[PDB]
Amino acid sequence: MIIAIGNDHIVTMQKIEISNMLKDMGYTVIDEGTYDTHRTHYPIYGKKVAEDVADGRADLGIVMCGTGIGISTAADKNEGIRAAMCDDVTSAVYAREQLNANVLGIGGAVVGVHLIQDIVKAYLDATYKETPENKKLIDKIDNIAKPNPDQKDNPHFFDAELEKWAEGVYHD
Amino acid sequence: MIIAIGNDHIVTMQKIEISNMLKDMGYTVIDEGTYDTHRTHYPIYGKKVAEDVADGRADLGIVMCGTGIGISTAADKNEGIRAAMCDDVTSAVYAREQLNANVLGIGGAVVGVHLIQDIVKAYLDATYKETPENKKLIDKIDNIAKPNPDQKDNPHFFDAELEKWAEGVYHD
Amino acid sequence: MIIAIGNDHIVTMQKIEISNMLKDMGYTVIDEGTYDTHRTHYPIYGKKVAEDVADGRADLGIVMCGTGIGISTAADKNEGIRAAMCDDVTSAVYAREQLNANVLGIGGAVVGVHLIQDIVKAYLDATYKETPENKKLIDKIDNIAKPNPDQKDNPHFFDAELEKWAEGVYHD
Amino acid sequence: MIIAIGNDHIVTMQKIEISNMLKDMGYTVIDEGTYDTHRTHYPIYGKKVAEDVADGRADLGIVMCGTGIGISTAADKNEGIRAAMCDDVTSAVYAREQLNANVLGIGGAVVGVHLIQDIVKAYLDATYKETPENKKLIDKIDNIAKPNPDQKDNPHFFDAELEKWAEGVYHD
Amino acid sequence: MDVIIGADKDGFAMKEQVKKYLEEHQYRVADVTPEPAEDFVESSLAVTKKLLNSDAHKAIMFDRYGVGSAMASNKVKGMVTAVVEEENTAHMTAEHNGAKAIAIGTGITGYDRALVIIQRYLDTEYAGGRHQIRLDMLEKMI
Amino acid sequence: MDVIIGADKDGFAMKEQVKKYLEEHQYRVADVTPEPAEDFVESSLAVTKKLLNSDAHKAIMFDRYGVGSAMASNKVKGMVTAVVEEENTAHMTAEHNGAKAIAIGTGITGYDRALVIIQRYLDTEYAGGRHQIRLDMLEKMI
Amino acid sequence: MDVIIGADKDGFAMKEQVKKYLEEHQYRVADVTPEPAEDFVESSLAVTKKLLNSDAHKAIMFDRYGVGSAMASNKVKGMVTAVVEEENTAHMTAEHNGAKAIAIGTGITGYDRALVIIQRYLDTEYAGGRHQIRLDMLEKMI
Amino acid sequence: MDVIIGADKDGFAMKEQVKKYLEEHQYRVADVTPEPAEDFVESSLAVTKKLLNSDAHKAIMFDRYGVGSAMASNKVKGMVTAVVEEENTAHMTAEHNGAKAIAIGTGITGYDRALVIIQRYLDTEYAGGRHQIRLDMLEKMI
Ligand SMILES: O=C(CO)[C@H](O)[C@H](O)CO
Ligand SMILES: O=C(CO)[C@H](O)[C@H](O)CO
Ligand SMILES: O=C(CO)[C@H](O)[C@H](O)CO
Ligand SMILES: O=C(CO)[C@H](O)[C@H](O)CO
Repeated sequence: MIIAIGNDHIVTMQKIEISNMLKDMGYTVIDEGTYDTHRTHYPIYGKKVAEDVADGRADLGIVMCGTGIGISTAADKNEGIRAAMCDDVTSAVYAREQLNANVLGIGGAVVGVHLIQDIVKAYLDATYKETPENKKLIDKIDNIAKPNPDQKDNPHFFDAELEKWAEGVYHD
Repeated sequence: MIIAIGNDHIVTMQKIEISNMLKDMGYTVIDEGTYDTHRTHYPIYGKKVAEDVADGRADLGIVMCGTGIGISTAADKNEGIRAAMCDDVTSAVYAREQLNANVLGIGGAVVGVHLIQDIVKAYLDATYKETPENKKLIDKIDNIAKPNPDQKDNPHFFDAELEKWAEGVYHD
Repeated sequence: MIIAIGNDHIVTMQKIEISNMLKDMGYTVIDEGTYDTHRTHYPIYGKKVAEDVADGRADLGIVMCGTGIGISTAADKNEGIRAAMCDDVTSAVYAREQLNANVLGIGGAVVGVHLIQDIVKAYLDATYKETPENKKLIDKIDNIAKPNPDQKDNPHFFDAELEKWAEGVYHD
Repeated sequence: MIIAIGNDHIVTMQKIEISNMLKDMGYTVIDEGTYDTHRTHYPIYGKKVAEDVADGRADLGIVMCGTGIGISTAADKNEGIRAAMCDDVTSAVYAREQLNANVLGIGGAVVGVHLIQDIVKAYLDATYKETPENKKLIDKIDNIAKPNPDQKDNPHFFDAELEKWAEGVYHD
Repeated sequence: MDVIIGADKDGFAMKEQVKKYLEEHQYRVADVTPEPAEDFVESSLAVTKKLLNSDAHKAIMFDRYGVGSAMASNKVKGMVTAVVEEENTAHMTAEHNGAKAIAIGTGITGYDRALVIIQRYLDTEYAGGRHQIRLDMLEKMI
Repeated sequence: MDVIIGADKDGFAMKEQVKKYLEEHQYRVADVTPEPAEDFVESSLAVTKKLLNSDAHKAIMFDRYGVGSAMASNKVKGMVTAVVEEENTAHMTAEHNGAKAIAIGTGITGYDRALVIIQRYLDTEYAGGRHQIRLDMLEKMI
Repeated sequence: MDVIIGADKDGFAMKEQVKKYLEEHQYRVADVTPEPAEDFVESSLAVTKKLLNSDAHKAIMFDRYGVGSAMASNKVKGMVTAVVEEENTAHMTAEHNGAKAIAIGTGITGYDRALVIIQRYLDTEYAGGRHQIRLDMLEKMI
Repeated sequence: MDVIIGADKDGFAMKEQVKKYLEEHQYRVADVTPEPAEDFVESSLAVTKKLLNSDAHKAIMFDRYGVGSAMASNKVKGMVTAVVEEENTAHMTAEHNGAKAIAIGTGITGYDRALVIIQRYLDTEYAGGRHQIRLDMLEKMI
């Protein structure tokens, strides 16, 4: 199985720990998230991971940022993705079994590494079991957003923002 | 104010982060917990932190281990101490305000550093609000254990167990 | 300017520190080396960095492993590359000024981060100063190896060895 | 054998690695240096380690700071100590065999962990071998400084400076 | 300050308690689910519509796990919903993210903790500045 | 397998829910508080007494915040009680510590999460080995 | 044991000192540059040729900065040359890498340190095992 | 800029080369050991005395390993000597420490590297500020 993973600069160390664990477990990992700890933007990596999963390059995705909210939300805002923000094992298992979530988001910085490992393991070990009830929920979720071909598979989608950043538009 | 802190080898890095924060906040810190990451035993540091608080050398204590259970339980098993095992801000504030807990325990491997910082700050900011109700609870708590003079301020208290450890009695 | 960087699992943390510095300095970075700390093989990343430089995707390259010997030797064994293994500022400057080295190798486990930063900065700040003397040396160096089209830009070049590795052929 | 170790905030992580190694090797460690990474002053720990060795509480000492110069110099400025600043194995062995150095200083931040381990191991494994020539050098070194009883075993020796620091006298 | 709330059958009980809490603390509450919504997609989307069309910038969605309300509502262009189960994210998501709403799972988070989470969320304002680039990126997505 | 349970007025509701759950899943339960205890000190000590006297090694204490029951019962020589709010400690405290009982705060942990926590705790055995040195140290304290 | 040595004009002096050292310490030395080589390319290639043709597996190249000799000889298919300036690499490159030769820069490394480096290199054998995959990869390159 | 230099028998050769280098670069050099000193204690102390009594704030001591000259000279009250064998400490010891002198081991450090170390040391000024507290502490010691 192939797992795509991504992160922003706040949790690169936690991402590394999970990448190591996934490989030891026998998974093939596609690391998309940022590789160092230089200030960057979570939507970039959430989108990259989302597309790996949506395009079939990866089976599932895992994204992390300080709280996980930013990157998991970015991942969710893509065609073919159902991203679940889960800082606990219980909701993560629910996410997979009931919503067939294909992207798991976790808050590095707020969840300790041992619990992060448990969440990931539980999520992966879980299996989606279709029911008339959750099939209906899933269908609803898959049809809320309006597809934008300009975003789909466009790695330059955020270039306008990146230039504004380089030009000091987003100063504190 | 003086804060005594301790930890086992699993969470030394998280302890360092909290020690740094406390000092930046103006607190005087007495670091008792283990200083490196060499395999050691949580009760040793839990007892050291407990006695600092009980004897008046420190105003409050903070102890951490993987889950926090071991070291916080050790801290609780000492005269004059009310140790609160809290991996969340809500119960930590309750512990200080209602039970006047003087030692805070946290799981450094299950709680992310940002949340650990929040729990510590919330606990320290909180103030014990005495009422006839909680005074009764606290008094009952302070009277459950039977004082053992052989333990109180006895640095060699665990020597027996440490010798056995060195003798390979506790092999896996 | 574009700097390609790579590393094996032993020095991923040192690579992250250098990647951060390069970006703060205004360089564009192409991180090829391994992204986590899972056991992998230095030649893979040395070759990737080498080809980035040789093909014009990067202006210069930096590679690191425990001692730097393995990955810098791998980088050197590629067309268009002159890799300089330098754990000191002096020889790194000589490498750039006299041998126009386009790939810098450093031992991330033997050189401290502050000195690594100094070596990198010195190497980047240096400029090749052509003379009939060094041009002769460089030309001789560029003509020692015999070009192998099967290696040049071949991503599957090491597949044979990786399969054996997965087959347990390289056990300890 | 007992080894006293100390450090400033810049190299606490490297100190931890050496402490772990020393314990695995069977040494008893007395950690004096700073325990976290909060800004502090190298002379404080160099003096503490120096006195442990001079007073017979420890057999040898190891001190580290960014470059090692600060803390090793502080250690050297104490009665009964011969502190050797060695970022390499060769001079460290010389320090022990010829000068019977009882305190080893190393620059974390400039020497990689693997080499630091080698320096420490080589230093400890070495043995002082008296010769008419080095006995004379050692005697000279032991008589250069003028003993100051106000400094000897006085942990409050730097209090005046610490207060000036707390009062902002040493602002940048 | 305005606060929009909504819930499905599983989150209804807590929603009602919080509404009482909010009113007692002078908050002007807009309840979009006086009766439990059919499911969390309906409740979360109802909260989203009311929010993006109102002058309020704070909202709370209630369901069994939180995950669902966030997953569904985040599909709406311009919406940013944070599942919250601890006290750090409670304020950080507001400070850094647009956190137009938070989602609480009644089967995950106890009431006393939910109240601390909610109050921290309501007491925190968006910091803007450097964080705006990420929000601009999110609002650009589907 | 056997399980000892107890609760004060705040944790009584969940205690009743869990009892029914445990019974349905083939578990012999010993409820030491058929009626809510005066407070968590009384309930935690009741559970501890019954535990340190029975042949069971698993117990669950219910109260509002968890902290109180653990703080109280840990004062008893030989007792080891773990407050549990997440799924990792749920099993690790059993594996590494004597984990004679876990304490759940109903104001902190939702019911669905509580069941996962409980199940993990009940399904995990003490590893012994090196961990025993720490348990011997704890049992030696007051 | 056998040792192949060579040097250009800058490393000749130390090469001569080391040769005498090695001879005194029972070492059969093969000096391929009795007279200084034209440059480090000539000296390093001379050492490499003699090595990849003899039954010896240890070699020392001397030049001004070390980097040049390694840069040159590593271009030879199958060769692995390590620039060495400190005592850890001195043995690790032999243990992990094929370390068929080490290069010492006389303008960088002092004589006493050079002897310790050399001795460590000569006293260390290749560990084989997992490291072989990397050597097979290197020998496969140009 | 003034520079004080000194050396024993082992460091004399390099001292002479550096003196030539320094003069060629317009530095006013004060050589306290025109003839090699008896040992490094004598040379290092000679440099220290000349330094602490002169208006110069830069000095270089030469011996076989550097360690000795630093160990001996640092015993003098107010003196701060840095053994330097790499290019980062070369400037950092001046910037942060009083680095009234640096010690170079001729058996450890090659000439070309020594020159880079020396030039970096000479080109760097003490930063003062927060660093003064540590220097005040050192100057207070014996
Ligand atoms: O948690 C995050 C977004 O939800 C990021 O890690 C944070 O904003 C970086 O400053
Ligand atoms: O969490 C702990 C005790 O509760 C310790 O970190 C663990 O037992 C070490 O193996
Ligand atoms: O230094 C290295 C190769 O020269 C690698 O880090 C090492 O072989 C990994 O085991
Ligand atoms: O290396 C040092 C002193 O020689 C210290 O680590 C440094 O000054 C801290 O800023």
